[PDB]
Order: sequence, then C-alpha cells, then structure tokens
Amino acid sequence: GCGELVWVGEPLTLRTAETITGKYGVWMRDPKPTYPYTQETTWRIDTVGTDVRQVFEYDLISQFMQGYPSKVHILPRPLESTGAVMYSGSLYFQGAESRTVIRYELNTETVKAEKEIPGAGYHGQFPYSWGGYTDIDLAVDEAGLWVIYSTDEAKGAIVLSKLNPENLELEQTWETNIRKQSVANAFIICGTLYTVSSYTSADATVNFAYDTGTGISKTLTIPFKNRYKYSSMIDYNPLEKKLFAWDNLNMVTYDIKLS
Ligand SMILES: [Ca+2]
Ligand code: NA
Repeated sequence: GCGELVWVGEPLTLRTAETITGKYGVWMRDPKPTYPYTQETTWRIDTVGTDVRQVFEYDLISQFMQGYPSKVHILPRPLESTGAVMYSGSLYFQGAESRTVIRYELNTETVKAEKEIPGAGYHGQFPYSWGGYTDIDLAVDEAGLWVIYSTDEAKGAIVLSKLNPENLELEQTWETNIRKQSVANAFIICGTLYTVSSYTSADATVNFAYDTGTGISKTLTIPFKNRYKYSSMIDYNPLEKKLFAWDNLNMVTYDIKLS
C-alpha cells in the first residue's frame, strides 16, 4: 500500500540511553528478516566517540525496551555516524573516515561486500545540518536498498542511488536540488525522498520531497516533532511502515499515513 506521505504522528519513546555514549545513535529492525532473526529482532548502536564497534542485538522487543542485549557483535572496523541500516541479515554501514559502505552479515560475522560510493563526500563534507559526519545515509524502502549522499559535481545537493544489496553495485542514480547540509535528515518511502527541516524544533516539518519515479520535486509542510531537541537519525522501515529515529538519548518511533 504505497502512496505519498501526508502525515506523521507523535514520537513514541521506546528506550532511553543511560550514558553520553548514546546521545546519538542508530537503532533499527530488518524489513526482510532472515534466520535466525525475526521481525521482532532489534539492533542498537550508540555512536558517540571515535572507535564505535559494539552492536547491541535483542531477540525480542521486550528485551530492547527493558533489558540487556541478547548478544553483542563487535564490528571488524569502526563505523561512521548514524546512517547504517539492516537488510536481509546484513548490517550496511560506513567505515569510519572513509566513503566505503560495508555489508556485514551478522549471523556469520563476515564481511560480504564493500563499495566506495563514487565521488561521495565524507567526514564532514556534506553532512546533514547537525554535523556528526552524517555525509552518507543508507535507506531501505519497499523496493530495497539505497544510499543518500552528495558529491562535488552535485554541489552538495542530495544524490540518491539504488544499490544491489548483494554486491553493493550502484544500479541507478538521481540528483535532487536540495542542499544536503540545509536539512536535518532524510529518508525514502515508496521511491520518494523526504527531508526534515530541523533537528531541534518541536515544530519542524517534512519540508521537501523528490519522487524518483517522476523526477518531480515538491515542498511540504507536514508537522514533525523533535521531542528531545536533538535528532541525529531519522529512517523509514517499510515493513512496519514507521519512522525510526534517535533524538537526544531517546530511541523513538513515529506512525505515518500515506495517500
Ligand atoms: Ca536517514
Ligand atoms: Na540510514
């Protein structure tokens, strides 16, 4: 049931980090879960600092919300920023101080693929407006895996590419007119890129859309609340049909409605 985004609900807090290491981070579920995981499995990465390698895994939502991890994975190289996603059994993340995306299969703890995103800025060239080295943002939608970035040729405007999830080859690329550094974050729903106007405001908006199927850009005014005033991560999960976000220690989720 695809369509255009028309409404975002109030943020619901599912878990709050207890230390500064989790001021910013990424949490996520796999929209294409594979053995030994299920649609309830949740992963959490607290991303403050310079040697981020611990991935917390929770078999059950109850454990994610109230308990300790059921397993901790140690990544084979440090991860950069908050843009990572889970897809079909693999964590897709950016290597620290690089433009390299790594496909890391959690059940075997093996690197299955690596790819330098051609021309992508990294390490503070084209971050979102809050900084945080957020130059490269992976995304999953109804059609699969994407990457959101920019390049010198695009003059800092958001570029998005569809990725082959097995080998990380770029399959198609689109260039928007939206300055990446001017928006707080972005995500993709049903092939349309959406941006958020501010990471601090209780009265932010989903403010731009770019439809990859038609090439048309639009402005929007859909209200979006940053309840804790510092949103470092905003992604869409196409299985739950919800936004997942990280806001100033808090792992939150927003309902949505599509036309
Ligand atoms: Ca995002
Ligand atoms: Na992401």
